[PDB]
Amino acid sequence: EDVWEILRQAPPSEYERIAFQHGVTDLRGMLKRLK
Repeated sequence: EDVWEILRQAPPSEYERIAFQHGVTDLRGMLKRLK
């Protein structure tokens, strides 16, 4: 349900669409936590 959780299975093109939906602006930091 979270951005980190969704990013795992979500396409890279929708990483902004998921992040912004949850009010996450630091996608890069989220993707550092992803990998």
